[PDB]
Amino acid sequence: IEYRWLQLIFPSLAVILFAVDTGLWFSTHKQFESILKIQ
Amino acid sequence: WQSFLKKELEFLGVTQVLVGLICLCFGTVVCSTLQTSDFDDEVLLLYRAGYPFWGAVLFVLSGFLSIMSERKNTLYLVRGSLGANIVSSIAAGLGIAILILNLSNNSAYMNYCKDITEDDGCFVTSFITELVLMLLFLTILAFCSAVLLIIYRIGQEF
Amino acid sequence: PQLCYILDAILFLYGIVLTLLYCRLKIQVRKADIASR
Amino acid sequence: LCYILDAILFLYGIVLTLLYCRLKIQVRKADIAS
Ligand SMILES: CC(C)CCC[C@@H](C)[C@H]1CC[C@H]2[C@@H]3CC=C4C[C@@H](OC(=O)CCC(=O)O)CC[C@]4(C)[C@H]3CC[C@]12C
Repeated sequence: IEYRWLQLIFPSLAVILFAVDTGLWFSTHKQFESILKIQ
Repeated sequence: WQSFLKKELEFLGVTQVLVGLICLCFGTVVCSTLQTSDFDDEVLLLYRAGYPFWGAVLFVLSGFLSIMSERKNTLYLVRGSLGANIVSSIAAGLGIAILILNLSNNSAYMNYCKDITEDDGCFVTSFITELVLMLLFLTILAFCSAVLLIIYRIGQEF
Repeated sequence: PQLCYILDAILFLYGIVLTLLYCRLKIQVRKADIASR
Repeated sequence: LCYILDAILFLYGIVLTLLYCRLKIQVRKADIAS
């Protein structure tokens, strides 16, 4: 067909968001590191 | 339920920012990758009406104003974020109508398709149908969030 | 075929759910850490 | 390739779900003790 890569749009947009999630993991872990260090 | 919605009010704007940015991404990949003159205006009614662009702008604007009105609690951000959520609910309802109409047009197109890979038009119509389905899901999330922001900032004023 | 696209779409929906939940948790930890500071 | 690219990416999603379920219990554990 020469339009198959459009269905590569969906997992790529997943591997952006999941990548965002690991930033949203780290930025949630460090602010939970700085909230247990204070106690 | 006033505090039970105020605790998640900022998230309820962040979901609008997320839905708007995914609307921008879907609109820019449809605008760039697709040769839209090779496909029907019934199939591309999502892009022909321009809903990813003017829905992305309004969702990002209303979600950003919801984030700022939570973070600053300013009497000018409120009634500006409330009006942004009024126009975001109007944009989301118009988007829901446009996406349901495009689902109907895609169903009428894919009636004349023996398989998803029958030709290029059948595949692009199925890809647009998938993208319409997961913009209908995201528009339902953005509409429910905008309606909840409207309920919170209207019952606050009661 | 259609199965890989369906699984891909449900994985994208899974990504939407996880990024909404991480955004919820991010604003919750930010509120809890801006309340203590 | 989509099957391997989604099999590794479901694993990258189960990992993020596990870290969300690991962070949420710690948040509620700190919320129990003020
Ligand atoms: C093409 C699409 C898939 C990408 C767009 C998704 C993300 C780039 C954006 C959409 C909305 C963003 C969220 C909007 C608002 C917030 C609040 C924000 O708050 C702060 O800035 C914290 C400040 C501090 O840590 O001091 C933290 C990031 C977050 C969750 C953002 C995380 C990144 C998100 C998910």
